[PDB]
Amino acid sequence: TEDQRNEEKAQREANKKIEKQLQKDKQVYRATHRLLLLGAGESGKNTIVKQMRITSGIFETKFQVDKVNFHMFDVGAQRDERRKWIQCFNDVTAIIFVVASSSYNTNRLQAALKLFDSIWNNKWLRDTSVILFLNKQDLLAEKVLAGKSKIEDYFPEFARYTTPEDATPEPGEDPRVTRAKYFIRDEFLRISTASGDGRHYCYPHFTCAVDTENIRRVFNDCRDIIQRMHLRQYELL
Amino acid sequence: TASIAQARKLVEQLKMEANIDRIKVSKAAADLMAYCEAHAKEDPLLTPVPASENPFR
Amino acid sequence: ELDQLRQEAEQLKNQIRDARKACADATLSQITNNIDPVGRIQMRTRRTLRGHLAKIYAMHWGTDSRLLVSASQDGKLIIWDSYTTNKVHAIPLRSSWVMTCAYAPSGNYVACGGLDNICSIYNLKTREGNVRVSRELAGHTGYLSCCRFLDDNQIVTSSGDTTCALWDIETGQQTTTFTGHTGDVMSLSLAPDTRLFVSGACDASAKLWDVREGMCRQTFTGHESDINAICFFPNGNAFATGSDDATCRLFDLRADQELMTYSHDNIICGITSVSFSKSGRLLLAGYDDFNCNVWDALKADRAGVLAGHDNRVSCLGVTDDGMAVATGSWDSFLKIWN
Amino acid sequence: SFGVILAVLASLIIATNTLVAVAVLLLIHKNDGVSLCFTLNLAVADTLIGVAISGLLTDQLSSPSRPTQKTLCSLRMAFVTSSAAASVLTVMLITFDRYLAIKQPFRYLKIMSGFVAGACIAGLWLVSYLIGFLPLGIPMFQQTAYKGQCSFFAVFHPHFVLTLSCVGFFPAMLLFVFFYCDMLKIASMHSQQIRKMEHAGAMAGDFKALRTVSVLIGSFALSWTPFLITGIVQVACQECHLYLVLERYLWLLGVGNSLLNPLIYAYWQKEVRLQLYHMALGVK
Amino acid sequence: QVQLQESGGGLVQPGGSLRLSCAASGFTFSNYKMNWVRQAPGKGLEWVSDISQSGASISYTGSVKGRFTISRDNAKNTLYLQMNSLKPEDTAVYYCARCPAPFTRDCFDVTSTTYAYRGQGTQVTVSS
Ligand SMILES: CC[C@@H](Oc1ccc(C(=O)C2CC2)cc1)c1nc(-c2ccc(C(=O)N[C@H](C)CO)c(F)c2)no1
Repeated sequence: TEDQRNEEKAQREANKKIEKQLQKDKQVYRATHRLLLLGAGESGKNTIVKQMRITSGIFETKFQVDKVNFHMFDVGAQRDERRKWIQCFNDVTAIIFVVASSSYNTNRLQAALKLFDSIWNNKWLRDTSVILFLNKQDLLAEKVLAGKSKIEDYFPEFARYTTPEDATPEPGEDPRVTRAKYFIRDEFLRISTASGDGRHYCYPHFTCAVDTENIRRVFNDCRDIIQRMHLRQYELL
Repeated sequence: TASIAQARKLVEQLKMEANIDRIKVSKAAADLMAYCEAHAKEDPLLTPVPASENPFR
Repeated sequence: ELDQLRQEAEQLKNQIRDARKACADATLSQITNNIDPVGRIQMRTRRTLRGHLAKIYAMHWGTDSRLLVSASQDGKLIIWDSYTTNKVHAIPLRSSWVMTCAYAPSGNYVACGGLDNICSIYNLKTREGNVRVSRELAGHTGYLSCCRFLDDNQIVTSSGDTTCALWDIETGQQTTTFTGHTGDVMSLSLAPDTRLFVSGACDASAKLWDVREGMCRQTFTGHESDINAICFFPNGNAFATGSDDATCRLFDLRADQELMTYSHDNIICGITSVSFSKSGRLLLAGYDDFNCNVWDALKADRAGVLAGHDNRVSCLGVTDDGMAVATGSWDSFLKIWN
Repeated sequence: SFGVILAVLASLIIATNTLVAVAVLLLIHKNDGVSLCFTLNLAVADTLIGVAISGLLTDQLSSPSRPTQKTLCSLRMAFVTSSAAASVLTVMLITFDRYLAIKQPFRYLKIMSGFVAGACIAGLWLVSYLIGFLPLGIPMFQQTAYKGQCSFFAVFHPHFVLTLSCVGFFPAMLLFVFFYCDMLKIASMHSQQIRKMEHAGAMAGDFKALRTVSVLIGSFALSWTPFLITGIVQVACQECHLYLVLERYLWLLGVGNSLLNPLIYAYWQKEVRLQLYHMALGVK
Repeated sequence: QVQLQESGGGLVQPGGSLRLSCAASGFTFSNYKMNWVRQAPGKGLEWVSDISQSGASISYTGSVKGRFTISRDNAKNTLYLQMNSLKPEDTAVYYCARCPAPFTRDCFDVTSTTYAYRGQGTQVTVSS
């Protein structure tokens, strides 16, 4: 059966070639960082992706920061039931969740909070971290500075809330604007700090749709995530 | 339109399904057992297979 | 009109339920209580195929029971020669979010699709020797969840937009469209005659569809939650289903009602796959608790367990010959038990 | 009863390090990872040392009188010395790896792979084996034979200990201390950041890093320090003729360290602990 | 088949009180977290309140806090929402929704498209 041995040798050669190619592919695949961009349509995520770039069911954007490769996936042209395809994103490095702060009157802020809680408590997404972009700050500042829209109407607890002592307001903001901003941030943090597992954390940020630092922020946040996981393995944290 | 059209289509399809005939459960169970017993000797998993022919050894 | 139509539909559903109950003369367990139990069967892993960088989402056995195909989220579709474990092909995918795969009965084409809303047909036997994208089907509006070959020129696809389709590969246009579901369609299963099929779509209902007539025939509503996996019985007169409620069920096409249910108190994890054996006596079900169970299809007693994996089990499959059963899992390995 | 105690101490090492190594192997096969490889290497280098001890035990268990006793002892000693540097140089590779994995986390994924780990381990073994038999060459580090027994100093001059301590241990101790004390400062900022957010969360509606950096430093420190310090004292002031018995009964600490390496680096990780339990369950 | 039926509703003058009931059949009632949602004319679905399996954890929306109350009776598989001190903005259709899978605390049950596990609803209008 010399033909059997000949075909076996050919098969072994094919296996070796495929193994070499897969080793190269693993090398490339281990050094690329995957991020999932999520957020309501009315939010400014569209402008965010447009700034970062400067019928398909998913959109990909690739960028480089300090010779590091980030691939950002944006989910479009899909229906509004997320309980099945979201599970496909249980390996990404971070979920960039963009929420429009100046959204409270439907009541969009509560819907965003419910979505954040659902993502946070999911079974397959308990090891993923969230980078939270409180977009559209200028609109919120204008609305609260002089207007008839009371956050207390939709969030009664706001009437009994005072700014945290360790607050770093931007120079030039009226105290009410800072109070509203930090109320919203703390509202989002209440969900994040409740779990207590310590496997994943949240990284809040105050951002505008035109901020040019956003890219950098993501970069920095990513580093922290990695570091922390390593510091958890070696019993340092 | 869509709200009432969906209900109309559902009613029509339900009527169509109701037009079908049915069989007793006992006959279906008997047929299933007959098929299960007739081919019981051709399942390598159900009954052990000697290593002479088992390719995965 | 809406109230009247709803009341009429409720009355018709009550009539359907009464008609079904009329035929429930006896239970399958009572009739099958006399047959001899299978006992205990301990399958062992005869192989272990490595090479995937990330977890594994699908696999389909070959028609000859010697080659198999697997898909992963590292953008890789790999064809294994099971007997020796040597790789034959490693196709790279354009989109890394691949959720299903299939292997044509003629062994000349391979299909794959996912979140990109497209189904790609790859040629494995080009004269040049390289695998090339034979066709792309891009008429859906939701993620592709399952697809199967009818022959070398017809493919049935299931998507998450609540409608299945039958495509002519040559022309690239939907020959037929099947509608009637409410939620996302997940699973799919061609009949042995290639004349009918079934589908469970995340609303606790499995519908039976006629391929040539292009319309639904019957609906089964026994489950409580989403349906993830569905399989046809070897004979062609029944099918088994599994859902997130951690219970499997066996429906009969002719009696038009559920026959038996397999479940246990200590199992609270959803089923990801289901498949019968060649004789139809055993029922293998893969779970999220890292091990797959083997049930007696007539006695409904847990007969065996396979516990070689360390993560979620996503795909399972018995061969055409009944020689072995393959399983893939989120740990990036493929095991072949026998 | 020095022979019995030495035998026991050499058997413990072999058993524990072999079991660790087997578990590590299994884990490497199941789950892939470069970080594991260096651990396995350690669990290997920490068992040969025990074997080496066993080889020397038979000499002390009876009369060692012989003509080639010096040709023999030169090889025994050199084996033991070479084997110790294989367990001291392995620890300085886990620290470097796990420090580069935290200081620069974006480059550590684009650089480290299996080939780098293999090359580093080959170089480590070569250098470890080149340091022990070296005294068998150059004669500055040798001593003229007097008796037919075996002792580190009986064959090797104390100048060899002096050079080892001044080019060996201490340079590898300073680096260890710096690495561990910088990772601590890196891990304090993260602790502060994560602790300043739970307070805000609660309002709306620490010692771990210090008890873990001290064990890893104290264990390294109290392994060979006493021996090298004693040797340096002897070299500086030869009048302290009483140092040989001490050096005969002080070296154990060094070899004693091999009973903590497989319990600080391999039994503190969750994967290896769970693996060992799982294997034990099958053993029962 | 999962069946959910809402009862109680109609017309109420401002400042009154009302009680909505939801009856469930076709599934093990005690294993599923449940909630009440609502839809006002010209507006999409909104989340009103939710309750867990055993009732230990309860949540309400901000605009409702201190007014409504949600309870569940697992002995007879029923859900109750007691509302008081109504206002004109509460005029809407109320739906009784269930989380998709059991033994979990994640939920995706507000989707505008046809959600397969919610009842037909009950109409409540508050006006002079
Ligand atoms: C020389 C110190 C130590 O070896 C090393 C320490 C550190 C390093 C490094 O830092 C290098 C970077 C890697 C290298 C080698 C050693 N001592 C002994 C030893 C063995 C036996 C006796 C003895 O006489 N025993 C009698 C017969 C029983 O009563 C002894 F005195 C010393 N082996 O290794």
